[PDB]
Parts: sequence; structure tokens; C-alpha cells
Amino acid sequence: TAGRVVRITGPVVDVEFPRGSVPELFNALHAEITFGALAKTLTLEVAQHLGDSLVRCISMQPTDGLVRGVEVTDTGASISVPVGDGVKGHVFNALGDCLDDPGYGKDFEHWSIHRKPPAFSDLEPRTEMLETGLKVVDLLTPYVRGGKIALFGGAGVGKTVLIQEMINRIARNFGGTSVFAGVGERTREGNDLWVELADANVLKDTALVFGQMDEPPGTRMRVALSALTMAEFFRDEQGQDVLLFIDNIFRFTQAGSEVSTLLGRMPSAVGYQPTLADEMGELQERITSTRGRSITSMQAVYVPADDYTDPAPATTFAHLDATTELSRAVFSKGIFPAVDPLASSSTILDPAIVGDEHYRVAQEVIRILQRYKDLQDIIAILGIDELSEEDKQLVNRARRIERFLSQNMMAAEQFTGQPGSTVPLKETIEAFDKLTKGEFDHLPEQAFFLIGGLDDLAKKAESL
Amino acid sequence: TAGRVVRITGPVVDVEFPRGSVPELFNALHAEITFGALAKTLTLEVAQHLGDSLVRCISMQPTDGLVRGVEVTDTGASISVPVGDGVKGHVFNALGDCLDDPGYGKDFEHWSIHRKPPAFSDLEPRTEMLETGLKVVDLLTPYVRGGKIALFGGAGVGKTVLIQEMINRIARNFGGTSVFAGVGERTREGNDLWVELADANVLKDTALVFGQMDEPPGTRMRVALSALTMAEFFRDEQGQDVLLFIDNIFRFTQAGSEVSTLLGRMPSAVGYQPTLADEMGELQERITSTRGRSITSMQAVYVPADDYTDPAPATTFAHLDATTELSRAVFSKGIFPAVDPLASSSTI
Amino acid sequence: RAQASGEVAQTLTQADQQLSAQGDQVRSGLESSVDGLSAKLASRILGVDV
Amino acid sequence: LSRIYGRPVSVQLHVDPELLGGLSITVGDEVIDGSIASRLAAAQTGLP
Amino acid sequence: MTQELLEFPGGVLGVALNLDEHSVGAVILGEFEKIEEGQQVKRTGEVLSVPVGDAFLGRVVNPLGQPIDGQGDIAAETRRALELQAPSVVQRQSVSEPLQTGIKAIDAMTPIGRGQRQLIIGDRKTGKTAVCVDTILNQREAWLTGDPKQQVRCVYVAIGQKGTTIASVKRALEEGGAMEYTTIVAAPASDAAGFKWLAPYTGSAIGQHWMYNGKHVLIVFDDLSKQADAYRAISLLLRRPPGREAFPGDVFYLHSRLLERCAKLSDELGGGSMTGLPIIETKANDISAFIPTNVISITDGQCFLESDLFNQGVRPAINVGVSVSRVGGAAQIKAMKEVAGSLRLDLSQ
Amino acid sequence: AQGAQQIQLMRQQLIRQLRTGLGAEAVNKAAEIVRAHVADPQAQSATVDRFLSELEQMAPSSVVIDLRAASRQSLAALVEKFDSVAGGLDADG
Amino acid sequence: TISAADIEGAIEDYVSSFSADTEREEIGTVIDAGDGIAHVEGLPSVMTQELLEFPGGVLGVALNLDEHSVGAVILGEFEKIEEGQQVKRTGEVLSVPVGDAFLGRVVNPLGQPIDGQGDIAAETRRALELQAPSVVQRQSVSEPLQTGIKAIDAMTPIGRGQRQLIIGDRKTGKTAVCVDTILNQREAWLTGDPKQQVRCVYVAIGQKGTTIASVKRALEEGGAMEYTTIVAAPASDAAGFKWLAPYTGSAIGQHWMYNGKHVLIVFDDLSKQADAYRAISLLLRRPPGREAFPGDVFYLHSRLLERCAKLSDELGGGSMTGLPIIETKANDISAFIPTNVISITDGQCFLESDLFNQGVRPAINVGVSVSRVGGAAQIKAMKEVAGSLRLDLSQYRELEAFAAFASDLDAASKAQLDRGARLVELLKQPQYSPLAVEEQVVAIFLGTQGHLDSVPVEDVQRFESELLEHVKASHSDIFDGIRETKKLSEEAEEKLVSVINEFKKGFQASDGSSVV
Ligand SMILES: Nc1ncnc2c1ncn2[C@@H]1O[C@H](COP(=O)(O)OP(=O)(O)OP(=O)(O)O)[C@@H](O)[C@H]1O
Ligand SMILES: Nc1ncnc2c1ncn2[C@@H]1O[C@H](COP(=O)(O)OP(=O)(O)OP(=O)(O)O)[C@@H](O)[C@H]1O
Ligand SMILES: Nc1ncnc2c1ncn2[C@@H]1O[C@H](COP(=O)(O)OP(=O)(O)OP(=O)(O)O)[C@@H](O)[C@H]1O
Ligand SMILES: Nc1ncnc2c1ncn2[C@@H]1O[C@H](COP(=O)(O)OP(=O)(O)O)[C@@H](O)[C@H]1O
Ligand SMILES: [Mg+2]
Ligand SMILES: [Mg+2]
Ligand SMILES: [Mg+2]
Repeated sequence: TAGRVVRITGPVVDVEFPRGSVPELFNALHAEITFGALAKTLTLEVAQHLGDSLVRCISMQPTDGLVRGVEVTDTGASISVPVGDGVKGHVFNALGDCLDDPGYGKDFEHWSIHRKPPAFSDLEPRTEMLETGLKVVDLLTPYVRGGKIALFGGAGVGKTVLIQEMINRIARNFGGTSVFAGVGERTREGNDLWVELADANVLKDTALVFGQMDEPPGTRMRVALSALTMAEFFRDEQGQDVLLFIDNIFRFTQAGSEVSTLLGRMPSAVGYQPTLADEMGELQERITSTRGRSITSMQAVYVPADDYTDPAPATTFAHLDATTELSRAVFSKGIFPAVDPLASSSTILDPAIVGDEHYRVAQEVIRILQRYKDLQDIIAILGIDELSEEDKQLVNRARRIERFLSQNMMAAEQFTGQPGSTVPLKETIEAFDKLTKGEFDHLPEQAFFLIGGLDDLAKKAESL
Repeated sequence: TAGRVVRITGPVVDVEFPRGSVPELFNALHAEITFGALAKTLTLEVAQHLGDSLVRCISMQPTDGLVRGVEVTDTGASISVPVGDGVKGHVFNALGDCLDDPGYGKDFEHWSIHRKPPAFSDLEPRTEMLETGLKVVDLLTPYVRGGKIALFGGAGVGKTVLIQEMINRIARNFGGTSVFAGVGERTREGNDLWVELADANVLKDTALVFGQMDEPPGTRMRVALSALTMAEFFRDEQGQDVLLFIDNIFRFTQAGSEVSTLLGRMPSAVGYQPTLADEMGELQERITSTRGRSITSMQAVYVPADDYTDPAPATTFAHLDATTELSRAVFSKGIFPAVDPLASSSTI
Repeated sequence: RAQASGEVAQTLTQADQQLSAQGDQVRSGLESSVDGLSAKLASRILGVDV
Repeated sequence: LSRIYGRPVSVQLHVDPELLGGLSITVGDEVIDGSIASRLAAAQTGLP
Repeated sequence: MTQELLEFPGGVLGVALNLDEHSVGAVILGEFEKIEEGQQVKRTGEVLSVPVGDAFLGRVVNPLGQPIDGQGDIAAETRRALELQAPSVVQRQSVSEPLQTGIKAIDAMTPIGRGQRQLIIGDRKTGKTAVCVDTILNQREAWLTGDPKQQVRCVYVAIGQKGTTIASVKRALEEGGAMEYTTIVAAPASDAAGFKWLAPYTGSAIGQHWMYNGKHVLIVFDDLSKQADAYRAISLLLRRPPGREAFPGDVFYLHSRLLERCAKLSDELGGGSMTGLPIIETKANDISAFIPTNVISITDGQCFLESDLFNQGVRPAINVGVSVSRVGGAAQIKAMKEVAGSLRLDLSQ
Repeated sequence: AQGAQQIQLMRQQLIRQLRTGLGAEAVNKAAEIVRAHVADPQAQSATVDRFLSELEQMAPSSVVIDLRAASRQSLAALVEKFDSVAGGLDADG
Repeated sequence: TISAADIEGAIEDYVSSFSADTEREEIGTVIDAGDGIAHVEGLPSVMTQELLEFPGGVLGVALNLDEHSVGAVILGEFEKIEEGQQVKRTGEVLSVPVGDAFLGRVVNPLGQPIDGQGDIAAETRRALELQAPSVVQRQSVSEPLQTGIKAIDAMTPIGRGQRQLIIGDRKTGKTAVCVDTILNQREAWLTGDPKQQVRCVYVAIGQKGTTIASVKRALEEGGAMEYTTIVAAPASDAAGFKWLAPYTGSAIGQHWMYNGKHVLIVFDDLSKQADAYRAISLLLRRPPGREAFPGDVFYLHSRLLERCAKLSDELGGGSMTGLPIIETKANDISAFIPTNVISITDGQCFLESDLFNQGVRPAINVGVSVSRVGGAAQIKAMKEVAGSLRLDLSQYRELEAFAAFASDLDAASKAQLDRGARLVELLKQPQYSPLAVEEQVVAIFLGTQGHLDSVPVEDVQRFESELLEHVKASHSDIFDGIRETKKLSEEAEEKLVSVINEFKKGFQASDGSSVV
């Protein structure tokens, strides 16, 4: 038995079936398209029932060159992707076909893309002090092992560079399996990432999957589910620690808005699709560490025109525990990491589990920066000569501290010839205590810019 | 005769009638609920003529357990209120039933809530000075007979004591009675006011009307009209001057906008009903003094987002004569009126 | 308290095989009169004696 | 059928092999059904 | 067939966008005051295609591909469809060659390399056209030598501009002498919406044909907001439901489909390459408008130009604080990176 | 006491296996008994008889009333007119 | 095999008791589905908000009626819905099984034990929709409902039957205050008679499961798990659970309140419920309004938050207190829902983020917060000790705005500035540290009389703490007196003055100087 096509418009296609033949929701369908030069095989996924033996669905391939009356066949099954150990060291698209080798990986077992979130009875909080080599993240907002970590900021602030540096620093010191998923990004970035991974031996240890933006909105909405399926398969049976990185999250919400515009639903505030929060919550519940299995995920979230009042970032903030955001004012100032300490926060930063000195130093530096931000306008208009001695001293200390948070990283080698530098935790704690005490105020302005270590600071001091 | 309901959604109810029994605008319809645990009787009003003998109504009570096909009868009259000299001894809402007991019944006269303002010819051509017992009020901010006065203040600034003072002064000096009409008033505050007025021996000569939050917007919008009709009956039957008290005006326009948007009209002018001036004028046109008797009123308006150019305050201020202010610094000084002479003024 | 928690964990790792030891004989003796229960169920379902 | 409903009732029978026995009647919105499969499923679903 | 060209009795051509159950919507391209009820419609059995050839150099054609101002006709070897597929990741290669330009500031701060897309934004009366014109004129010295590995062929596309402006640009190019190795595609505002909506795809296909053959190609888009406005008008006229700011929902997608073809091929398929310099207008230097926000996210670098700087005295009037290039210093020659480095930080500080 | 609570939880796991075993045995044995013992045709009619008895003992029920209002009235009028105007129709008329 | 014997007996008793009846009912058919809703036709008579039943086991409710169609909302699993299923009208308006075994457990919003604990017992079923208590069944409010926070009960008192609102910006500490209040009543529970006992309940909407687990762990470690219950509607659930959970919580609390036991409802968030209702209404194709909100949304809140109120002695004198929590963005208050909820309740506690950034940990704004009940809900002793420090703080901040760059001032002005600074530095407090009434009164009395005016402002808090500890060690009569009479006596004041003097004589922080 087979149906026909009666209407076509945009990406959405509706089809008709005889009695007792309608398939359930989320069932793959195949359609044939023929031409002198454009021959393909359209893959469609059921969306909704229109009644009267009519079902409306969307497509994962361009609909150019299709003619009415063409039969549509059904497989009676959901989308699936092969999994196993052989997936490592290969590149896949959304459908699961291997891009490197056309015939590779067509014999492993297959799993349905749609799953169920784990039950609530097996949840346990994870607390661990995971330390990197970067000063700002080490001091202000420490990262949590087995928890959520994400970034924020507008376009062109430097989130992808930070992600590349972070993965380069961590994957060298990991015994588990990492999976990379690319939702939306320029093809040049993906090609360069593949070449860079091939430059070392880590490529054989990780698996990459990504789709681009030129594809129709159907594909952009399904890559994340496939990546989650692979990660869940690796976690559940092997019992091994996993790493997961997502380039963006805004892209699939945008695709959902685009498709829901045509599906026939009414719009909502700021032209967003209804029930976006439900879908976001359903998807975000998959990434979770049970009592015996741990998975660490790092995500990046884009915001439109640097507006935090937008409903989507506000909705997606509630799913996070450790957060660090980027600002454009500091980027325009010149500091390269461009991390704003005032608004960022963590969820393990309390003297109950951390030494009290860390807490005291953090509170002191936050208070100093807050006071400087307050005195900004008076300093700008009436000038430094109007303030008292205390205000002048705090202004100088704030300038010193603000300059000191900068640091060069290895990923900057392509842009600047300065080599990389890394500093441990205790040295940073002692240096910040010294700076907040006020015993380094004799140094000039340029001596505190792009400084890795205290010895480097002294060497630069002797160089002027 | 009997009619059947067709479609049910929210509080909006559609009914169908035979060819020769179509009711007109603003009538009353009764219905029953069969369920034992939710036994109740429902009252509805007619607001539109959809055509083909289909009428879209509005329910004054929450809809739950209603079943398609239930018969609907016709009252044949608009919303009625009880009037007589037995009023002002108890408290009751727009429907008229006394909350303390159902003892009061249909013995009194019944008057339709909807009326018309007086004609143009018989309007009073001259103003009149009104005197009170307060030195600062009379010296600084004169009160115009039959006018409307706005008061701004909060809690702890001697507002309730001022209201009681004015009530007793008008009751004893020139005679007559005054009514209180709380719109959208919280229940506990209403109970406290009832107990306090019971304690002050001024409960005998005041009529209290309440509007609760839990009710749908219909009662919240009709309570003021019912109270004003009662005051008009007092004035035109006994000859006694009356005073009217209104708690808020913002909630009135809020309920108006809500009932406008539920009927599926088109919003305009910053999410407001398109005809707010019409309802505002229809409410305010029945306050002026005529035939030697005065109906003085006092209101308390709320400004949203500290904006004085918002449409609702802008329309409200068009029918204002005197404005009064209260603060805490003057209270910190420790005086009774607690009125700032530098923030109050009058148009007379 | 950590040592007491370790002792509690030892008690749990004893009970986690204690219940299995009980359940072995439980499973052995389960089907002793299961046929009678099924016969009663069938008789009640059909409305007549089996 | 004429006893339960005063009006005369016509008969239209459809043969169904899925049921293990019993009989089912539908006079419109109202329905009556006694089936072995239905009783077995109802007993099974209320087992705990 | 979907997006299939259809013939009309008067000689005009139409395109069927959406296919309903019993009716077919179509958009008219050329003159449309000679269309009445009761005419005859025929199908050509072919998808929208444009002819391509090497004789197009030094001439001006309408978006369909018929000369308007030049004399004679064009000998085109083949015709290729507008809708195609962009090269995949496995067929690409990194970027290492430099693209020299006459402006010292551009190469000093944000170098431009082959296979890289750069975006130009700014207000009116700023001088953005002169940059592209100067680059095209500067290519002549490289074009003097005949080696295929040092030749650049450029294409100019104009949308919604007065004809006299196009004539003045042509006169400037003629005086520069570059008219030997350049071509112009003109879509004046007097034309209907179809040509304005369709011209950039024709230009991209024309460039892509040479890109496949292994010759480096340069593409410059004059205006891009006008195309979005034309698409919005067409969609609203076709009774499609609207979206945010009255724009159709899928507008962003369209832009992506145009700005992904430009890339650099791998060594196996040849040294062919493509570059683009799209131009986006703005009002009052406002980025809050969603069109700039949508177009920035799919570009490798942008330059901000402010009128206050222009009146201050800086003739190029580029804002070094915000302008940035994602490729970095790999594009510029090694001597430049040795002599010049970290200058933008110094200027910002 | 928490460990005693997990002892009760272990008892609950025993209840879980009890439920699984009871469900499996009930399903299999009851299904085989009903599909094997009483699968003879001669039994089927007997079953029908039993059902009839139920239909005999059920309490009585009231049944009434087996698209637009104006269309319904017009259709009723047309039907009445046809009934009044079809008195003299012949076999072929 | 005693357990095996019990299992066999239970199974046999259940199986031998099987019984069913043949009764007629109306059955309808589904015509379309998708996007969380489905259309069902063929049902002659169904009450509004009826609990339908579907063949696969999933449930649903009826919201929208029509001449030939019935709208529906799928609560649980959704993918099993397909054309051809048969619905079955069952029962009546849905209800909740309430009892007394719910204490110390976590339940589904519909009343199912999602916890790993075994099944629960049932006492009686109560329908969600019932009329609120009338206007002639309430008393005045007069009771000292403690909160464990110095600033809250010093500035804005809370009594029984009073609805208090907390509106805050992102990452401020609302949940910490809620948890401190919820666990402050351990000593109250430890007393024998239920006159001091309060049975508290918690509701969580649209939150991650790990956060709920952490909150449960914190409460369990605090030891207050014994007299509380949790209702949880995580983000993974459909819109129905997020829409319906607060009604279930309110009904469960109201059953306890109606029989003469004090309770305390807490709603974690109300914006999520409004968003879910908006999504459902838009999906059911109803006319929209301002900010894409249905008109009746305001009415919704009025139906829910108004249940709690003080009762009269005729019906047993029960009580119920609500603490709704609202989240605002960009320090904006002119938004729709904030204005509605502000106008519907009384008393507010604004939580600024600038104050939380540095200095004060509670970070409670003082110049905007207000309580309507006020002195009617205070303790006589602490009301006497309060001394109207509000005006002192106001003029202190007003003057210290001027005196930042001013060195020459009036002596009284300098004294007032120092007193205000000392009080502000005193009012701070860490987390997870509730305080009982007597030590709060002692500390406020120490602050007001000027005894600590000689203490340098940098190290006051520690000193204060030490004093308290010492007062608790070598003295116990003052606590007994303040507990027994709820009033501060002059002789106790003299003894406390002597204790303060002798303690301050022997305390040093950094180059200190004990003075008269
Ligand atoms: N730490 C850094 N070292 C060197 N260059 C940096 C650093 N941070 C930012 N940059 C520069 O800022 C720009 C950021 O490039 P990039 O494209 O990665 O930005 P992004 O904001 O992360 O956006 P996207 O997700 O589109 O990549 C580049 O020009 C890069 O050279
Ligand atoms: N470096 C420069 N020095 C002096 N004048 C300049 C310079 N660059 C541009 N101009 C002048 O600035 C003006 C800008 O002309 P142009 O046509 O390029 O404007 P535009 O801002 O690109 O606007 P549009 O293309 O929308 O008309 C011209 O008069 C040009 O001569
Ligand atoms: N008195 C206090 N002293 C020190 N730290 C505190 C105090 N009160 C709260 N904090 C800290 O402030 C943060 C507040 O976290 P909390 O769980 O209360 O969230 P919230 O601000 O209410 O926000 P949300 O509910 O949106 O997550 C935590 O890091 C907590 O440790
Ligand atoms: N002029 C005054 N003199 C003495 N007490 C006053 C004065 N004004 C108000 N009060 C006290 O303030 C309290 C609140 O009064 P009021 O402001 O009228 O009510 P509310 O606070 O509800 O607005 C009263 O109990 C009264 O005792
Ligand atoms: Mg990036
Ligand atoms: Mg120009
Ligand atoms: Mg919180």
C-alpha cells in the first residue's frame, strides 16, 4: 500500500493514504524524485495528522524538482544511526551515512533516535573541584566535573577560540571518549578543526558529527539528537567517562521557529514559536550523570544583539549551574579573554567545601570592581582630581587588577607571535592576595598587560 | 420558550432560541447545575446578536460541570437591585443577596441597574460652595458641591480615620446617609472594615457593597453601577444628600479591557478597549447635582509605572476638580490632617 | 561518621546477597500451587467451574 | 432488544475472529461488550 | 514541476513557486501589462537555467542573460541551472594566498585572503563603493602578466540603483582600463521584482563556472537589503503569512544559500577559488535591526565605518575598535607580519 | 533506620519479582486455558446463552431522539408538502 | 517462607475476588492529534474539565466544547495517540487523594509516588475546584510567625494568614531565605501539643531534577524532613503537569488547614505556570491579547492565591500562609505579571542585586519594602526594642550621601552617621544559620542603646557573636524571662548592662581600647 502527494509548499509536504494505512507519529517515509540531472531520494518524517487519512510532514532534503502524483513509500520505523566502536575516527552527517567512506559503517547495530529521559529516582548531585590553567575561571567561577558548563555573548567575542583552547588543554589529559557535534558553523571552521585534530593522534580517540547552515531546516533540527544517541550509547554500556561539546544551541530553536511558522500554528511574543521551552527542557534533560556514570558537557549559546531580555536566553539559563558570560565593552577595551566577573557566578563557590582564603579574595576583588564601576561616571566627568585619597587609591587598585586579569593563550599563536603560558592555582591566589593588599602599586601601566606569571611580571618590569 | 446551549468555552456561553422568543440587549438568563457536589444556579447577560437565533452571553459565576443541551429560561428584565428604607443595615454584593444571612428578600422595590443621565435643560446653571469641619481643607483646598475629589495616600497616614470623620460629620451636620462601594477589594480588609464600622456606631446609616477578586469580571464591572443606582434612588426618593466612596478606578478599566478582549474584538491604543471614553463618561455622567440635591463622591486612582501620560489616568483626570495628597514626613511632624499644602490645589 | 558509613555499607553489601539467598528458595517454591491459582482465575473469568 | 428499547430494533451482524467468544452490540453512542480478550486484558491490567 | 520555467503568449517567462491542490501560483518576470484572463500557458520541461560563456567579459547583460547596452550577441557554450549544491567539507582546503589591495589600512589591520568572505557596513555618504572600485583597478598590474596562477577575474553586481550611477561607474572603469577583464550585471530599479530577486544567483553561477575551471574569481555585491525587500514584497503579495518586522520567516535561510558557495577548492579539483565582498546598509549606525545581526553571523570579518570619524578627518574612516578578521595573519605575507604586529591593540589602548 | 528502610526496599524488590512472576504465569496459563480448553465449537453457543441471560436481567433504559435550524424547518415543511401532494401518484407516475 | 506465604495469600485473595459488571456508556473517536492536543467527537454529554480515559492508558481532560467537537489535552505520554482509538467517558471532575501519610515523601502532581518508596495510603478524595471561605468566617490577624531572619522580622513582620510576596532578580538568594524559613521550625515541632506545630509543604515547578535532589538533601541534613512534603514538576513533563501542580498542592494544604492544623504553602515560581497556560491557550486557538496573553490570566491567579486565609473559632481556627516567588528581569517592575501579582497581594520584599554584589548577604532593600499588617503581627518586647530605626537608617543614608567628601560636620550629624553605619554593619548575617527570638531581641537591644558605639566597625560582628555565646554559657535567666513574659524588665536590662560592660572590658580586635 502507498499514498500520494496532493499539496507541496516550502519544505513541508502533505500526503494521503488509503484506509487503515496511516502511520504513527515520527515514522520515516521515502519518496522518489527523477530528472535528467537532479536524482535523489527524499526522506521525510511525519509531523502531524490532518484527518481524513491525510498526514503532514517535513523533509530532510531540498524539495526542488518534485512533481505531484509521485507515490510515497513507508518503512514503518523511526530514524536510526549505526553505533559501536568503529564509529571512532570518522565523520558523519545527520542521516548517519559515513562522509569519509561512502560504504563504511553499514553493518553495525542501529538505535532509534527518539529516547526517554532517565527516571528521577536515580539522580545524585556531583561535587568536584576541576582545575584548569586559566586564571579567571580558576578564581571567579570554578568548573564542576560531571556538570553543565556553558558560555554566553554576542557575535565576534571569541567563544569558539575559547572552546578550541579548552578542548586542546583537556583532551590531552583524558582517558575517556569525546564526541564533537556541530549544529551551525562555517565549513571552514570544521575543515580546519579536522585538519588540526589530524595533526595529532587524538583524532582516533574521538568522533565528529556536524551539519551546516546551507542545508534545509530539517537537518539542522536533528543532528543534536543523533549526537546525544551516540553519547548515551557510549555511556550506558561501556561504563566510561565521556566528554561532549556543542557549538551552538540557538540554531535548532531558530529552525523550529522557521518550521512552526509554516506548519500552521499561531505565533507568540517576539515572533517565537509556542512550546519552545517544552522542547528545550525535553532535550536538555538527556545530558545527565547518574550515580555510577559521569559525563561532562560544554556548550556555547549565542544571543541576538547583546540582549538578555530575549526569552530564549532567559529560558535556557535556568538549566545551568556553572556559567561564564562574555561582554563587548571589555572586548572593545582591549582585554582578550573578555570575561566580565561582576555578572558571572558558580555553584560550588562557598567556604563549606573551599578554603576561606579563596572566598575572602573573591569578595574583596568583587567589591573593588563594583566600587570602580560606580565611580566611573564621576571620574569621567569631574576627573580624578576631585576625589579623595581613598577613592584615588581604589581607582589605582582597580586599574591594576583589571589589567592583571588578562592572559595569553596558545590558541593565540596564529594571531599573535606570543607563545603560550600556564599558571597553577596557588600562585594565582598568592598573587591576587598581594595585589589586593596593595604592595605592587609602583609598577607602570604596561607592566600588567598580557602577563602570565609573577616572574614574567618581574622580567617585564626590569625591561622598562 | 426554552433554549439550548450550543458551545461552551471559558466563561463565554452560546445559547439558541426559537424564532419568536429572541431576547433583546442586556437581559437576564437563568440556568442550573445538576451535579450534586457542585449544585449551583447560573445567571447570564446578553451582549451580542450573532444572528440566526444564536446569542453570545457572559456568565457572572465560574462555569464548571455545565452540560450541553441544558435548558435556559428568560427573566424578561434587566439586572435588578433592591431599594427601600431597609437598606444600609447590612452588606451585600451586586446580585443583592445579603452575605450575613439570606433573610432579606424581594419585599423591597426592585429597580433596573441601567438608567440615563438627566436631560440638558434641568441642569444646574450655578456652582455652590461646600463647607466642612476641617480648617486646613476649607482654607487651602475648597470642595465643590456635587464635584469629584481625588485622594492620594497609603497606609498609616490617617486615611481611614479621615473617612470616618467625614462620614460622621455629613451624617450629623446636614443629615442624610452615605454609601461605600468597594470594587476589587480583598476579603480580609473588607471583614476588618465591617468589624470596625460595627465598632464605631456608624454602621447603621451606611450601605456597603463589595466586589470580590474570585468572581469573573462581570461583577467587578457591574458593582459600581449597582451602587450608584442605589445612591440615586436614595437621593431622588428621600431628598437626603448622599456621599459615594470608590476605592479604585484602575481595576474598573482593567475589567473593561478584559471583557473587551474576551469577546474577540480588536485591541488598540496600547492594549486597551477601543471605546474606554464612552464607558468612562457613561459612569461619570450620573454624579452631578440637580434639583437642589447633591451627590458628592471621592475616588482614589492608581498611576501605573509613574507615568501621568498613560491613557487611563489621562481620561480619568478629565473629570476631576480637587486633588489631595498625604505623606509621611508631615506625619513624622505629628499632626492630624497630614496633608501637604504644597502638593494640593483646586480648580475653584 | 565515615567509619560508621563504611560499616553501614558492609551491612548493605551483606543484605544485597541475603535477599538473593532468600529469593533463590522463594523462586524454587513459587510454582508449588501456581496451577491452582491459574485454575481459579480461569474459572472466575469464564463464569463456570473449570 | 425490544424489551430494553421500546422501539423495534433491526439486526446487522459482522463476523469478527479476534474475539475468543462473547458478544458485542452497538446501538449508537452506547455500547455493550462481553469478550474473553477484553476480560483477560482487564484482569491483567489490574493485577498489582 | 517545482520552480519550473513556464512560457507565456506575449513572450514573457514565469516561475511556479508553490503548488496548491487545484491552482498554481506564478510570478511574472518582464513586462506584465499585457496579461489577461484566458491566455495559454505551456511548460518548457526545464528548470531555471542561465547560459555561461567566456565572451561575457567586457559587456553588460540583464539577469536573464540577454545584452541590453552592448552590440551584438553572446556565444555561450553551455547553460547551467541556478540551484545547485555547494562543495562539501571533504572537497575543501585551507587558505594561504594573499589578496593585495591598495589601501594600507585594510591590509595592515584586517588582511583579505583568497577564499575568504568579507563584509562592509556603514551609513550613507561614507564612501564604501570606492574601496571595491580601487581593488578592481588595482588588479590590473597583476593581470598584466599572462600566468594563470596570478590572474584575477572580477564581476560587479548592482541592485536598485539609478542607471546614471552605473554609467558613471562604467566610465571610471573605462578610464582605469580594467574593462578588458571585468563584466557588469545591471538590475535597475525601473525593473520588476523578479530581476531584483534573481540577479545575484545568476552572478554567483557565472562566477562558479570559472571557479570550477581553476581560475580565481572576485565577486562584489552592491546592495543586499534591496533584495530582502523585494523578497518580502513578493512573499506578502503571494498571501504567505508574515513574521517578525513583516519579514518572511525563512529570509535568513536565503542569505545562507547565497553565501556558502564562495570557498576554495582542494588541490585534486584545481586551484580555483572564490571571494566575495557583500555590502549591507544601515541607519544611524544601529545594529539592533535584525538584518545586520543575521548577516554578521555568517561572515569571516566586517569593517565598521562611522560618519563622525569621517568628519573628524580620517578619510578611510574605519573603526579599528570593532573591525576584525577571523582568518588572522596567515593571509598576509610573512614580511608584513614581521614588521607589523599587534598594532590594533596599541590603537585601541 | 535508613538501612532498615532499604531493607524494606529490598522487600519491595522481592515484591517486584513477585509481580513479574505472577503476571507471566497468569498471562501464559490463563491464555492457554482459554484458547485450548474451551476452543471447541460446541461451547461457543453455550457462552452466547449466558450473555443472553445478562441482557435479560439488565434494568430498563430510556432512549429518545434516534443540520441547521432553518434548514431543518424548511426540510420538514417540504416533507409535509410531499406527503400532502403524493396522494394520487400511480405505479409509473 | 513467611514472606512467601504472605505474598501467596495476597495473590490468592486478590485473584479469588475478581468481579466485573456489564454497563453501557458513551464512547467517542479521535479525529486528529499532534502538538500535545487531540480532537475527539461522539460524546453526547460530558461535564467541563472531565477526566477522560484512553485505550493506551494515557489520560486527558476536556477544556473546549463545540457543536460537534471536543478539545482535549494529553497529560502524560503522547506518542501512543493515533487516529482510530476509542475514548471512554469515566467518572466526574478530577480530584486528588489527600490523607496524612504524605509526610516525608515526594509525589506526582496527579498524586503518584514517583519516589523509590513503596505506595502510599489514601484517606479521602477532594476535588480541586471548591469555593473559598466566605467573608463572614474570618478573624483579625494577630500571631508572631517567626522567620529566622533578623532583617525580615525587624522591618516587615509576617503573621498567620498573611500572604507575603518575594520578587527577585536572577541569582539573588530567594530560595535560601525560603529554605531557612522552612527549616526554622524544628524546635516548634519538638514541642508536644500541636498548638506550636506547623505542617509545611513545598512545590517545585520547571526546575532541574538535580536541584530538587540537592534541596531534598539539604532539608534531610537539617532534620526537618519529618514534617514536610514535596511536589515536583520537572521540565521533562508536559504542559499539563506544570499547569496543574499548584492546584494539587493548594488542595492538599487546604485539607489540613480545614481540620484545625496550621500549614504553610510555598510556590517556587509563577512565571512558568503563566507561560504554560499561554502555550495551551494559543495551541487551542483562542483569541490573544496584550503580550500574547489570554484575557482571563489575571483571574487565574485570583482563583489560586486567595485560598489561604485565617479562620474563625467557630470552625476550629485554622490558618494558612502563602509565600509566592516572582522573578523579574533587568530590574523592571512595569511588566504585566509583576504588576498584576503586586496589585493582588499585600507586602513586598524587593531583592536588589547591587546590594548582594558587595556587603550585605541578605541584600534586602529597605526603602521600598512594606508590610500592611505591621504592628498587629509583632511581639511586644521586640516592638519596644525596635525604637523606630527606619527613620534613623533613612536619614543615615541621606546624610552619608553628602558626608562622603565632607570632613567638617556637626557633632550630632557625625554621631548619627556612625550609628547608622554600625546598625547597617550589624544587620548582616550568613546563610544556613537561623536565630531564635531571644538572641535577636538581645542583639537589637545592644545595637539600639549605643553600647557598641565604641566598637570599631570593622570587627563588630565577631565581637557580637562572642558576646552571645558567652551570654548563653554563663547566663540563662534572661532567656527564661523573655520566653515566659515576652517583655524586657528593667532589672534584666541592668544585669545585661553589667554583663556587656564586663565582657567589653576584656575584648580586643586590633589596637582596641575598652572605654566607659
Ligand atoms: N584569546 C584570543 N587570542 C587571539 N585572538 C583572539 C582571542 N580572543 C578573540 N580573538 C580574536 O577575536 C575574533 C574571534 O573569532 P571567532 O570567530 O572565534 O569569534 P566568536 O565570537 O567565538 O564567534 P564564532 O562562534 O562565529 O566563531 C578573531 O578575530 C580572533 O582572532
Ligand atoms: N579617502 C577619501 N578622501 C577623500 N574623499 C573621499 C575618500 N573616500 C571617499 N571620498 C569621497 O566621499 C564621497 C563618497 O562617495 P560614494 O559614492 O562612495 O558614497 P557612499 O557612502 O559609498 O554612498 P552610496 O554608494 O550609497 O551613494 C565621494 O564624494 C568621494 O569622493
Ligand atoms: N547569607 C548568605 N551568605 C553567603 N552566601 C549566600 C547567602 N545567601 C545566599 N548565598 C549564596 O548566594 C547564592 C544564591 O543561591 P540560591 O540557590 O539561593 O539562588 P537564587 O539566588 O534564589 O536564584 P535561583 O532560584 O534563580 O537559582 C548561592 O551561591 C548561595 O550560596
Ligand atoms: N492623626 C493621628 N493621630 C494619632 N494616630 C493616628 C493618626 N493618624 C493615624 N493614626 C494611627 O495610624 C493607624 C492607621 O490609620 P490609617 O492610616 O487611617 O489606616 P491605614 O493605615 O489602614 O491607612 C491607626 O490605627 C491610628 O491609630
Ligand atoms: Mg567563535
Ligand atoms: Mg556612494
Ligand atoms: Mg535560587
